[PDB]
Amino acid sequence: MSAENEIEMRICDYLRRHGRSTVQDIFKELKLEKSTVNRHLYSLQASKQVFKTVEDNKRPVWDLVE
Repeated sequence: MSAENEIEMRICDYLRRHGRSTVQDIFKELKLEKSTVNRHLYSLQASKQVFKTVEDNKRPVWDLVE
């Protein structure tokens, strides 16, 4: 269990429990670094596991593809 897979799996599971979330909610409830979470969000987006939604006067939120 790669520690980078552990962070992505912890992240996916955060989104399962709470639904689409900002990078802020995520890194602070997983007690992780914002730059850590951001890294693995784009990694997970690349491997098509999470996806990002943007909106006017709103923060981007991530949720699970599947």
